[PDB]
Amino acid sequence: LDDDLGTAAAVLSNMR
Amino acid sequence: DVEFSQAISYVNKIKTRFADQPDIYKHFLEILQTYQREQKPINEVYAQVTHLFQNAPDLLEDFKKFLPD
Ligand SMILES: [Br-]
Ligand SMILES: [Br-]
Ligand SMILES: [Br-]
Ligand SMILES: [Br-]
Repeated sequence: LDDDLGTAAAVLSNMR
Repeated sequence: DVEFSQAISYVNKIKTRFADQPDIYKHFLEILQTYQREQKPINEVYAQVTHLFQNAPDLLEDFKKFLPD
């Protein structure tokens, strides 16, 4: 839910 | 922190843009999960997201702000 959303955000925000 | 919040806002934008196509949102989520779990390189994720958002050029440009440099 907001879990899947926050999980994706954490991965996205650590690519740079 | 700010970057995390920007990522949360971006992923929410994807979720709502594809509110009637949840499979596309789900595919975006799995691209990121596969990237992490299989240690895929940035350029492969770039390729996958470019294809997924071919008809959403604004979402594609937003994605690129999270890439190195
Ligand atoms: Br979600
Ligand atoms: Br769908
Ligand atoms: Br993939
Ligand atoms: Br579409």
